[PDB]
Formats: sequence, structure tokens, C-alpha cells
Amino acid sequence: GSAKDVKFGADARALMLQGVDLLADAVAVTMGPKGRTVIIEQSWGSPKVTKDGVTVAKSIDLKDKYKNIGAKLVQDVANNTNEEAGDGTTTATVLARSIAKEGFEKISKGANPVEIRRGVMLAVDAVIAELKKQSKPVTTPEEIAQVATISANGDKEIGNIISDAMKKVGRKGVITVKDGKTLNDELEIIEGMKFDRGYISPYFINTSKGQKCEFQDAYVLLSEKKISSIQSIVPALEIANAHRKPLVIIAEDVDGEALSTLVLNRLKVGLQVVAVKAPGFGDNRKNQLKDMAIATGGAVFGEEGLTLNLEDVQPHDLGKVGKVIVTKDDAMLLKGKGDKAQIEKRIQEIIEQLDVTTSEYEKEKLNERLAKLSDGVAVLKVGGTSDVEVNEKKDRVTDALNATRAAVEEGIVLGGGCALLRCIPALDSLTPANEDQKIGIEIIKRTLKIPAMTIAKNAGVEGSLIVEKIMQSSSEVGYDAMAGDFVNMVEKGIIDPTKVVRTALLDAAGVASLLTTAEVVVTEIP
Amino acid sequence: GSAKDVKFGADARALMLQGVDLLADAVAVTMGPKGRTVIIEQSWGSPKVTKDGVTVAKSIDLKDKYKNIGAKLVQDVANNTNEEAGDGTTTATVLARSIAKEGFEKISKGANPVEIRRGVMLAVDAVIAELKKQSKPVTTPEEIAQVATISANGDKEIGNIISDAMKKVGRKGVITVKDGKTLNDELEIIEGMKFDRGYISPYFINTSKGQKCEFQDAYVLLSEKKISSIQSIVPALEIANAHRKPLVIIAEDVDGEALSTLVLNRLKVGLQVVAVKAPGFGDNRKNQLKDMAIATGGAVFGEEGLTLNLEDVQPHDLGKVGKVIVTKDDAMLLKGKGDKAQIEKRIQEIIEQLDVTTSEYEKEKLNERLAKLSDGVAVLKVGGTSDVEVNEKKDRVTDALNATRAAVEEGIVLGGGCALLRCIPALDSLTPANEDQKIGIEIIKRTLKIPAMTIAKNAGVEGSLIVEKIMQSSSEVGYDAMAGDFVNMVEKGIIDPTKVVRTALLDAAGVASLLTTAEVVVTEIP
Amino acid sequence: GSAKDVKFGADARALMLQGVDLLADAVAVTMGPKGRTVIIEQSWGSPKVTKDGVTVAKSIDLKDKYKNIGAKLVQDVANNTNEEAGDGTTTATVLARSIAKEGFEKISKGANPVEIRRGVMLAVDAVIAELKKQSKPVTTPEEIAQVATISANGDKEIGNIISDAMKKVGRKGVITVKDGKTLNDELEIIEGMKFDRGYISPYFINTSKGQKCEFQDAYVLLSEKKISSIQSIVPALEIANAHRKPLVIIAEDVDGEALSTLVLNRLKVGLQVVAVKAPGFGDNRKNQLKDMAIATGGAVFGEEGLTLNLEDVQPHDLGKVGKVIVTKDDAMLLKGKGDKAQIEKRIQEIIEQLDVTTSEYEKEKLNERLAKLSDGVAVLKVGGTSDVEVNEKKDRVTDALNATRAAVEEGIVLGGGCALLRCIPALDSLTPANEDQKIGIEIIKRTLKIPAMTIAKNAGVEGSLIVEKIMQSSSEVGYDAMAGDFVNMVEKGIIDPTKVVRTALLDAAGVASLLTTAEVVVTEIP
Ligand SMILES: Nc1ncnc2c1ncn2[C@@H]1O[C@H](COP(=O)(O)OP(=O)(O)O)[C@@H](O)[C@H]1O
Ligand SMILES: Nc1ncnc2c1ncn2[C@@H]1O[C@H](COP(=O)(O)OP(=O)(O)O)[C@@H](O)[C@H]1O
Ligand SMILES: Nc1ncnc2c1ncn2[C@@H]1O[C@H](COP(=O)(O)OP(=O)(O)O)[C@@H](O)[C@H]1O
Ligand SMILES: [Mg+2]
Ligand SMILES: [Mg+2]
Ligand SMILES: [Mg+2]
Repeated sequence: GSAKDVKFGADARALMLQGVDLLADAVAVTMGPKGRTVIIEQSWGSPKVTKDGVTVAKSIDLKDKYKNIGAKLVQDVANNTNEEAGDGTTTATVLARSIAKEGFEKISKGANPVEIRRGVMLAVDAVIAELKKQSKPVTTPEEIAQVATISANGDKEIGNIISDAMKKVGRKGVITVKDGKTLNDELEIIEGMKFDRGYISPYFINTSKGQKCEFQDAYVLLSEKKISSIQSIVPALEIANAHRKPLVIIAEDVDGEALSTLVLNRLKVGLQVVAVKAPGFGDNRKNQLKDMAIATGGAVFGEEGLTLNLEDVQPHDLGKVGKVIVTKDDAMLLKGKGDKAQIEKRIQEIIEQLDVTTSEYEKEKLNERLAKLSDGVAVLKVGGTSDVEVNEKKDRVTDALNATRAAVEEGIVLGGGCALLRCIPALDSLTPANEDQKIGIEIIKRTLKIPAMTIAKNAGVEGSLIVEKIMQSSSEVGYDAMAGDFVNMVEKGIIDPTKVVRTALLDAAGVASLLTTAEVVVTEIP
Repeated sequence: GSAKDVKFGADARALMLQGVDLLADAVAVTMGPKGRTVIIEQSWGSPKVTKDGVTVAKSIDLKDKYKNIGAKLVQDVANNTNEEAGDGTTTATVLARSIAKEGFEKISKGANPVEIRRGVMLAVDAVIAELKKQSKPVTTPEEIAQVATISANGDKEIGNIISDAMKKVGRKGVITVKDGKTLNDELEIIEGMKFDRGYISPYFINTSKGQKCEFQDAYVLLSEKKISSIQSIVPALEIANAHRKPLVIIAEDVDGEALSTLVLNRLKVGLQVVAVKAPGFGDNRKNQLKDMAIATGGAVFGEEGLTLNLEDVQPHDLGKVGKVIVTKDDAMLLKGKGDKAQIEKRIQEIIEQLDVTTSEYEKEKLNERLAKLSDGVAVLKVGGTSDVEVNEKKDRVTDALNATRAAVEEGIVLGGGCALLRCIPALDSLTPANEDQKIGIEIIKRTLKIPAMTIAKNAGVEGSLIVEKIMQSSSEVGYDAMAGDFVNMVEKGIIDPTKVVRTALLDAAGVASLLTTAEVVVTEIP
Repeated sequence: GSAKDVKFGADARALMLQGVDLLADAVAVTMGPKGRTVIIEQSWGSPKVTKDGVTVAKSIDLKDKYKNIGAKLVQDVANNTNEEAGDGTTTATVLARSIAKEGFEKISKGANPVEIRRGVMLAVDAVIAELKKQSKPVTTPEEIAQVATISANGDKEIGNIISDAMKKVGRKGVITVKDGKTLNDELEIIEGMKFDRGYISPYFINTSKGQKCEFQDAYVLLSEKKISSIQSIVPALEIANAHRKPLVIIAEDVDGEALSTLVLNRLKVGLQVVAVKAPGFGDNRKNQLKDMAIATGGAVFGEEGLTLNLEDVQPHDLGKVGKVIVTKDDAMLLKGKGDKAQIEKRIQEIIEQLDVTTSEYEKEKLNERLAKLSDGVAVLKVGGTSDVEVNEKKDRVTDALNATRAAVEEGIVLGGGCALLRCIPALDSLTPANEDQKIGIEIIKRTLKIPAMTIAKNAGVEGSLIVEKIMQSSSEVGYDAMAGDFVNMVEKGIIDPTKVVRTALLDAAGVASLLTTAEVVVTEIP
């Protein structure tokens, strides 16, 4: 309630630090190839198992409200990093703890934690600069499989399947991931404009092999309203029999006398028509039919909303497609012709929508997969023998996917944690304005060493020996903690996307340096 | 979120292992011929009695949340096995515990439990290979009765009755199991298309013995809409009296003037018609009536899309059936004529439908029972003197049924637990990549011995003596724990379907090897 | 007996390790020049402040009986180290924790912790060997002041004053330490055989300057009984006036007519006698008079067994001393003649006495100072403005004293912690018999780095960076943590006695390696 309780200084700082340290200690066991999993109790079902830092971090709230404040801030950093990049979460967590501890310890009476924060931010800017300098953009699609396999915790089959899918769909094409029933992974590739609606009548079937309606060089008619008996349908058929092409009709429904005309002209004078229901869900179907309209080139009849009526059609009011296949369950349209400019406009609209949409009514992606399917889309059906396994593997696959996209879009840099280690000399050539800022730069200078020593510590080895051996060693070499020895990093394939290394550090330092500024904490009473 | 509490390392591992060990210890007493039952309190009724591993596992949740985590994972194993195979449950449980214990014990600081998991999974693949090598596909229907009787815990009458039903319905036909009212088991066989709806009026009755309407060489009319209509019924009767054959009419209802015409023409000019309500209800009736349509050859009237109206019928638009019997409660149609291609097509559709997501798609099985082999379904009415007896017995019968199907569809292999024991040499010829994987292969190597040693331990004998005596002995011989001595296994009838032995091991290792990877556990506070 | 409760495996190991880690964490803040003090509540008085590892360790018992078991064992190592060497205590604790942690972590199912102990002990033998190779025996008395000053936490005045006392009393002479009343330190040196008893009569005084009785080349008479004379004194006076030497008389008392004869012969015909009461009291006084007997030569009169009577004295039954000074409060005897063999036998007797006997009846040391005063003894009156200051400082002085003695008697080796670091290559050339022993040697190999990394960590610097920089650097150079930079170690004065470095490690590894062998813990119920 309204009643509250407050705490002052290094005592409260030590409590919040206890919370930070607890959550970080829980998260940090997952890090690297020799990292380990964390089980989390689920309220309704069987427990989650995960190696994902952020999903561990969000799962931990604390009874002690101050420790819970620390915990909430650390899961804030891990969540921000997962949102902005999709990997690098554990790294962001251990970094955030390091900045928070090294920050808290250096505070005194004469010290000015805000200015120290300023120094830290100077140092992180200076670091990401040198990171971008270090970045070398991806070229060979072997590097893709490397980034994927490393982000998937050494599963080569994952990074292989991601590499081939990314080849067959394109580096900025659509790849999505979902559960299999198969015990193994599967790559499915869809081409066209597929949606889960089938012919209204069996009588439309043409091949008898598969029981499909198969057409080529066809037109498409798009109706936002039902087409019942009105014979607003017939001109669309006269115009169709005119140009001797097959016709597909997509509508809210097609029934009454209209359908009877359709399967009479189909069954008696082998006319080539098929009719299918609009993909259909209330207001969503309008957006879908407008999508298929824009893709296939042409316009939707019926509206709210303006109105083009079905009685007055012209050949430029239809749609035009290279091929079409329909079954009892689903309809696929292929090589539809329209303005590519306008379709890229449409995709640019839906992506810019999706990005600002706050809402997990994810059909907006279901839209985006469709109109982008004229390049292709890949479905990643993940296997395994049990649901918890499937959720683990899928977490890792999604991580590797986001990592590969970050790699192609920004760059790749050394793995292990070496990429941050090499940035220390850039800090050595800084010019601090005052003691506080110098403390900040020192904090970052120590903090950069952390991820690599942590990956080594999880391996069971003397991590800080390994860090210093790496620093003494040349720029191209680092520590392979899985193989347990030093190697050329890029040659052995140990590499991290630059975007993730950037975002982990920037977010972690960003919230932790603010945390270190605290002098008074105010919390609700139990 | 909710306040939480976390635990680190071998302490938490020891707690989860306490839970696993408790649940496994409860489940494992049921194993084998000398196994024993477990009573489970029911909230509302008299207590359950069972020998089923999975039903034991599902019944046990634990107050200690960590132990409950272990327990939940083990019941996940037993449930996955029961879903995927239907018998191998106790085995999957004891296997899962063995992998979990032997896993947990071998972890240290330098160890890499993920890599150990990889080694374990390697070992399971290598084992299942040799299992498939060992598999000999079923041939004689004596072997059917053998797998059934062993899966039914030695009840010969069960495997006899299952053998009879499977003979008289076919190896991939439909057998179902239900309560008797009789003190003994009964095999009933239904032929045709039975459903639980009766004549609307008594006046339709023809036999006076049984009070049935009995027809042969009859026509059938299928209406999705009600027929209360004035004379939208009549042409359908004129066409029937024309070809002098009996007519059955199935509709949402027949109730208005139509019915009056029906029983006037019935009572005054003894025409052979009966009318019955559609099987019901709602959207289900559509699928059922289309099923009976497709089976009897012909089409459904009323609204689908293309509407065929009741006023315009033709003889090829009805249905044609070898025989029909109807009473007050149920209607059976027999030897209906239609394209067998189209009906097998339909069954192929419903099985691929039902594939997702039975909870609860129970009526999809009620459809498949109707539309599958219009010459072939079996009901297994199990007897006994009390409900608890009936339920235990029915659990065993369902187990034996699933076992017989797994045997017919994949194969049979040695019983006792010997089939897994013989796979050990295949592990002996493996080539582990590192120490961790070697630990994994060792874990599986120890774990394979468990089921046989457990079946012997339940017998009251020195199970691990028996295991080693078996291993020293030849491939064809194993331990008959009921008879208390060694015998040729296949000759004496002790055999297990390969599918269950495969799935138990695969699921158990699949979840337990993941469990062993845990380093931190996070649970809700009480 | 008492109801009890037992715990199994890594759970109990983690509990005991929690206790160890708590106590070690408390002790370890004291380490090195930048180390810090620990306040301990006293039950009766004002709280202790200390930098002494062992005194911190002894103060911490724990409510949780298992954690208390760990704590008890760690204070056991620290106490053993303090007893056997007198410094190196914090070091023994941090080593013990390192061996205990690294030990516990490496345990698994296949592991054999006793054999691991064997490997650890092998490693400790091998390291102390190389330590003895590194040792260079002390030479210049500058090195003394260096060892003292470093062991006194950088107080140069302490090591100066210790150097002075050790010069003027000898390297194996007696130095003792006690509270000053002065605000500054004082070195007092006593020569002779001093004790706190004065002339019975003022009339004995001869010098009038100071009011002392001063004699040279004198005789001494020792009587265990009172002398209220039967004129058992007169032959002893005739024998003294005969050989014209002064006579000092030490007795239980000098009384009655004896004293009258004494100060009559004193005030008249100026005879040179003095008489003083025995040092006292009771049975202690017997041992003291026999001590002075053996030192000054001659024999003690009165009843022991064989009774030597005062009536029959001979000059070889008296005693012979170079000088004597007595005042109202105390008596000092100087350059007493007797068998030096017999004197060293006597001190060797008293040390072997005190060493086995433990009532804090400290007079056995008061004996040792007396009979060893003919080399000399130094009292170290420590100053300060408050009792707590005096006690902390005195702790440090006693530490430096014991350290200087260990340095003189065994040797000196590199400070910082470098001396243990340089021994790692000696471990690198070992030949382990099996995996367990190899684990042990690895444990010691990691543990050797600890003291230096801890001294650096207390400084606020990246200790494990510093360790590796030191290892990369030459043998003669290490890290001056007070000055905050690398230096030649021996040149800068940072050096540790070899005995303490040996004993800390030997004790710590000795108990901790045994601790790691535990599988079951048994404790009393609260
Ligand atoms: N075989 C390996 N050797 C050395 N470093 C590795 C290896 N595999 C992965 N890494 C490093 O470990 C990190 C992977 O962290 P991860 O466990 O995925 O947590 P996050 O979710 O924070 O990425 C990367 O920075 C990568 O460079
Ligand atoms: N008489 C017997 N001798 C030896 N083994 C037997 C005998 N009867 C059954 N078994 C074995 O016991 C196992 C049956 O386990 P069961 O108790 O049904 O539990 P589950 O639910 O795992 O099937 C089979 O693997 C079978 O080989
Ligand atoms: N200026 C210095 N530089 C490096 N090491 C130092 C310095 N002064 C002291 N030490 C180290 O500190 C250790 C003594 O720590 P101390 O606090 O006395 O603990 P302990 O009671 O275990 O001796 C010695 O090993 C010595 O080498
Ligand atoms: Mg990752
Ligand atoms: Mg069974
Ligand atoms: Mg010391």
C-alpha cells in the first residue's frame, strides 16, 4: 500500500548489490560451450529448462524488496539486450554486475557517481568505436554457419540448416521457427502466397492426382464481400472465358446461385474456375485481400470504404498469376504480377507497423510472411523427444537466427570475449576530465575482461590466467574453451556478431552506471 | 512477478534427485509378472488401483518444490512414453532414474554435462540401431497372443480375446475397450455403420420380434437440414416406390407434415421406410453425414455451399445399402456401396486430421470407427465384480492392445529386458570423442542393465546376479521371473514389441540427460 | 549418547564449505600492507581490534553446526600455523580455503579423495623442497629489520627496535613484549638475575647515592628455610670475612637474632653483607632459589631431601657472582659463576617443562628470563594512547618477533607471495601415479597463486592480472602492493621467513586435504 520504508547509502547499496549478485550468479552458469542449464518451475506445467540468460533473469524475483530492486534492474538490462539483438544476454548480465560492483565499491564521500557514470559512458562510446573498427563484414556463407553454430552452443546441424535456409531464402529473407512432431529438425521452404483455405467444392478438382485444382497463367478475382447468387459474378466469367485463362476467386464466401453457376460451367463445358474462402478473420481478412490484391496486381471488390462493384469489372481490375495450386485445406498462388515498387512499399508499411505495435496479435507477421513469399520463406520445424527439449533447442535456434541476422546486417568480430579485450588499449589512450571519469574508465577497463574469464571459469579452468595469456598473445588468437586450448579465433570459427557485443555492453553499462548513482532507496513495506 | 527462491549445484541436484528417486521407487514395484499394484486416492470417489507406471507417475506431485521438479520431469517421461507407445512406461521411468542418478553422480568441476548429454544420445542412437537389427517382424498370430498376454501381466484369456478380435477385424482394424456389466470379458463385433439414434416413430417397426425396423437392399437419403417440409419429401418417396426398395432417411429431424406422410403411407399402404435423426450434434453432424454419404455412395442434401435441394433427386443422388437394422436407441447400416477409393481416401483424411490435437478430439475417433471397415469394428467389454477391478483390468487390456499394435507395426524383440542387454556390445564398439561423451556412453551402458534387474528384484531374487548370468548366457536365453528360472525367451513367449523398448529408452534418456545438465534451480516460495 | 543428525555428500560438503568460506572471507581482509582490521566483541570489556588472522579465526564459531565444523577446521589450521611459526596465519587460512574449495569441486563418483590427498601431499613435499632451494640464510642485520618491518605491517620503528634488541641480546636470546605506560615504544635491557625483592634493612646501604647496596666479587648464600638464627649464619659470616669478600644472603626470611648480628657487624667494623627475602612464593620460590643456586654456583640450604644444613658450610657451597646491586624494591645479581653445561641443561629443562604444561601460570617464563639473563633479556614496552591500540600493536610486534626468529633459524625467501609462485615449475616436473593424484597436484598448483592475488586484491587492484604479470616477469621481481608497482623484491625489502611459508602451506594443505575426503557428516541436534 501507501506505507513505505527507506534506506540510506552503502547499506542499501549492499542489499541491492546482493540482489544483483544473486541474479547474475544464477545467469552466469549458462555462459559459453561448457556452460550449463537452468531449470525454472512453471506454475501450471512441467518446468522449463534453458541456457538463455534473459529467460533465467526474468524468472527471478526476490522477497527482499531491495535485492528485488537490483534484480529488476539486471533483468531490465538482459531484456533490453534480448529485444535489441536477440543474443548476448548472459554477457550483458555479467557485464552489468561487473559495472555495478566495481561502481559501488569506488563510491566515497568526495566521489560524484553521476560524473563517474559520465566517464563510464565516455569509455563505452570509445570502446564501441574501436569495435566497429575491428568489425569485418560477413562474406562467405561458411561464416554464417559459424556464427549460427556458435550462437547455438556448438550444434553444427543447427548452423548448417540455418545456412542452407538462408541461402535458399536470402540473407534478409524470412526465416521462422516452430515445433516439429518429428524427432529431427526439418527445413521447409514455401514459395508463393500460401494460406489455409481450400476449394469450397470438390467439383473444382482438375488433376485427380493429389486431388488438387492446378492452374497456370491464371487471373484472380478478389471480393471483400460474399458473392451470393447476384450474378455480379457472371461478367467476371464472361471476361474469363474471353481471354481463355483459368480463374481463381477469393471471397468472404461464395455460395447461393453463384456457386451453382460455377460448378455447372465447370462440370458441363470444362470451364477452368476455382473458388476459395477469404483467409478470413474479421478485420484481418481485409488487410490480407488487400495484400493479395497488391501482389497479384489488381483490386478488391466491395469495401466500406469506397466501392468497386462486381458487376463492372475490367481485365485490369482482376489479378494475374504465374501458377496456382489449391487443395481441400490450403491455397497457394505463385508468380503473381504487380508493381514491385508498390509491394516493397507494402512490406515497408507492415514492417514499420509491426515494429511499433506493442501487441502480440502476431498475425501482422502472418501477413508479412505472405507478401514476402515471392522471395520465399523458411519454416524451421525443430524436433526432439519431449516438449522441454523442444523449447530448449528452439530457444537456441532463435538465438542463432537473430545472431546471424545481426552478423549480416552489422558485422562479425572475434568470439570468446576477445573482441572486448582488444578494445582496452583504446581506453588506454583516453583523456579523462577528472578523477571521477577516470574511475569510470577504470571500471569499464576491468569490466571488459569479464566475459572471457567467465567462459573460461565455466570450463573449469583458471579464467584470469587465460585472460592475461590472451592479452599477452596476438590479436588474432584467443582461447577455445570447448577444445580447452588457444587457437586462431576466426580460423577456428569462434566469432560473435558485432551488433550483439555492442548492444550487450551499451545496455548493461547504461543501466548499471545509473544504478551506481543511488544514495537512497525507497520501498513498500510487507 | 511472483517472489522466488533459487538453489545452486549438487545440493539442488540432490533434492531433485530425491524427487526422482521417490517417484521412480513408487513406480518400479509394478514392474514384471511378480510386480505389485499401487492404490491412489481419488478426490471424489473410491480409490484407484493400478499397475500402470504412467498413472502412478501422474498421481504423485510433491510439497518440496525441487523434488516436485524432479517428479514432474519423470512423469513427463512416463507420459511421453505412454502417448508415443502405450506400454513401456515403468521401464521408461526406471531407465530415466538410472540415467539421472548415474548422470548426476559423474558431474564435477571440469565436466561438461551438455557434452555428456551428447555422448548419451550417441549411445542411444547406437543402441536403437542394434535393436532394429534384432527386431524380427511378427508372423504367426500366436505371437500376437504372446505379446498381448505378457503385456497384460500373464492373463492368457486377455491375449486370446485380443488375438480373436484382431483376427476378426484385421491387424490394423479398430479395436476399442469398455466396461462390461457382465462378470466376464466379452468380445462383440460390429459390422457396418452404427450410431446411437433411433426411429422417430414406433409405427416404422416391421419385425415385432425385438421391435426393430429391418430392411435389406435399401436406399438411404441424407439431409443436413430438418425435413418438416410439405412435400419436399415426396419425390424422394415416389422414386423409392418406383424401384420397389426400402428407404431409410437420416436427417437433422423429420417432424412436420413429412412425418405424417411417412407413417400414413407406412400404416395404410405398407411402404418400407424408416426415418431417424442425424447422429448429432452441431458441426459434427455435417462430418458424420458426409461420412455416411461417401460410404453408402451418394450425396447430402441441404446447405454446404453447393446446395442440392430435396425436391430434385435422382437415383444416383441417394445411397445404397446391403442391409439396415434400426431400433428405439440405435441405427446400424450394413454393406453400403460406394467407391472404396474415396472411402479409404476419407479414412486417410481423418487419420491425418486426428493427427493434432486430441484434447479433446474424441469424436474424431467416433467418426473413424464408423467410417472404418463397414465390415469391421471390435468392442472389448471387460468384466469383473467391482469398478476398481474393472478399471485396473481395462488399464492392462489397453496396454496389451497398444503393445500388439506396436508389435505388428514395428516388430518384436526379446522380453525380460534382455533386448536392451544384448545392445551392450554395440556400445562396446563405439568411438567416443572425449571424456565427457565416454561418461555418457558408460551411463547408458549401466542403465541398460536396469529393467531386467528390476523385474528380477520384484521377484524376490538377486536381480544383478540374474543380469550377469544372462549376459554370460547365449543370446536366445533369458530369465523367466514368473517361473523363476532361465529359459529360451522367444520359445517360452516372453517378448516385447520393439517400438516400446525403443520409445521408453529414447524418451527417458532424452529428458534425463537434459536434467543432468542443470546447475541452478529456480522455484516459487510457499 | 546424545541424539544426533547426519548428512550425506555434496550437500554437507557445500555446508561445511559455506562455513570455511565465511571464516576465510573474514580473515582474508587483513592480508598485506593494504589489508584491514577486524573488530571482535569481547564479553566483558571493550572490543578487540586485530590484523591477526588466527585471532580472527579463533573468534568465529557458527550456529549452523556443519558450517561450524568447517570453521573449526579452518581455525585449527590457523592455530597450528600460529603455534608452529607465529606468523603466516591469514596465509594459512586462504590456502586452506583454496585447497578445500578446489578439492570439493573436483570430487565425483569415480574420484578417490584419499588418493587425491596423497597427490596433494606429494605436491606439498615437492614445493617445500624447492622452497628450501630458494632459501638464502640471513646475514646482514638490515635483513632482520626488513623481515621485522614487513611482518609488522610496514612499521619501520618496530623492526628497528627489534633489530636493536636482537643485536644487544642476541639472535637466539630472550626478547619479551609487554604494555608500556609511555605513549611511545621503549626497549629496556636487563642483565643479570633480577627479581623483585629488596634489602630487609636500610642499614645495609653503602653508596648513599641512589640508596643502593652495591657489591662486586661477592659470595651468595641460599637458604630455602627462614633464618631466625640458631646462629647457623655465623660460620657463613666467618667464612666471608675470612676470604674478605662481600656476602649477599637470600632466604625465605632473615629474622630475629640473625638480622641483629647482620646489622651490628654491618654498622660496626664495617662488614660487607646484605640480606634479602626469597623471590617467592611457596613452591615457586624453591625452584627459583635452586635456579639461582645453579647459576651462581654453590648449593641451596634447608630441606629438599638430602638436607644441607647452614651450620656446616664450605666455600664451595655458597656461590660466586661478578657484581650485585640491591635497593628497597628489587635485587639484581650479575656475572654469577657456575657450570654453563648445567645452566643450559637447566634452561633446556624449563622449556621442555613449560612446553608440555598448560595452565596460564606464566611464572615458568619468569624463570626462563631469570636464568637466561646472563646473556641478557629485552623487554619491549609498547606504547599507544589506548589499551586496544596497545593490544593490536603488541600483536604485530609479537608477530614480527616470531618472524625474525624464524628467519634467523631457517632462512628468508621472497615476499609478496612470490616465493610460492616460483615453486610452480617444480610441480610442472612431477610424475603423478594416477588421475586422482594429478587432480591433487593441480589443486596445489592453483592454490599457490592465492596469497599474492589476495594481497593485491586487498590493495584494490586486479590481483590475478598481477599474479600473471609476476609469473611472466623474472624470478627476482614481484609486486610491491603498498607502493602499487613492480620492484626487485629482496632489494626493496619485501621478504618472508621460509619457515612460515613452509608451515602455513604444510598445515593448511594438511587439514584441508583431509577435509576434502569427507562423505558423511554427523552433528548434534540443537
Ligand atoms: N568453443 C568456444 N570457445 C570459446 N568461446 C566460445 C565458444 N563457444 C562460444 N563461445 C563464446 O561464448 C559466448 C556465448 O555466450 P552464450 O552462452 O550464448 O550467452 P549469450 O546468450 O550471452 O550469448 C560468445 O561470446 C562466444 O564468443
Ligand atoms: N514371465 C516373465 N519373465 C520375464 N520377464 C517378463 C515376464 N513377464 C513380463 N516380463 C517383462 O516385464 C516387462 C513388462 O513391464 P510392465 O510391468 O508391463 O511395465 P510397463 O508399463 O513398462 O510395460 C516386459 O518388458 C516383459 O519383457
Ligand atoms: N609492500 C608489500 N608488497 C608485497 N607484499 C607484501 C608487502 N608487505 C607485506 N607483504 C606480504 O604480506 C604477507 C603478510 O601478510 P599479513 O597481513 O602479515 O598476514 P599473515 O598474518 O598471514 O602474515 C607476507 O607474505 C608479505 O610478503
Ligand atoms: Mg547465445
Ligand atoms: Mg506393460
Ligand atoms: Mg604477519
